[PDB]
Amino acid sequence: SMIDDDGYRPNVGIVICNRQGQVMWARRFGQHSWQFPQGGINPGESAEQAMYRELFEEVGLSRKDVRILASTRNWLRYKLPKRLVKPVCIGQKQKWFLLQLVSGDAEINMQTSSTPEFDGWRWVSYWYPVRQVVSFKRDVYRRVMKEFASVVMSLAA
Repeated sequence: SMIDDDGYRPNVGIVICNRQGQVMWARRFGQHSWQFPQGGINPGESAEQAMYRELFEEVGLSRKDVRILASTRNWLRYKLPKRLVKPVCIGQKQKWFLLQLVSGDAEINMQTSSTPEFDGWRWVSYWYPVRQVVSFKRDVYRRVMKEFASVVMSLAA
């Protein structure tokens, strides 16, 4: 995606849950760091379209495999560590989506890109991601999981 004039890339994040309130947690390609799927928003792309493209590209799923349970209202922003930093990108502004997986686990394919975002995934408990994502994303993850919590835990009831 293209860096806005403040130095932020627009971007969508995806929280995928199951019926017992677990969420899909994926290992960044060739690292030991884990996160939710996140993708860029191409010009002309709506946030929802960008989310579905990211879903296909890195999770291998269709609209048919999921249902959208919620989404965040406005941009959530994080800045990149100065070290890990054309117009210079200093961070991301993100819109987040809560999906329920309704197809079998086997529909998930994280290996279709020539450069995967992820090596693979596993199910984890709902709150686990907050303490586990890399620290500069922790503020954002905490707000995302809190906004999505009332929806997911009602599913796990």
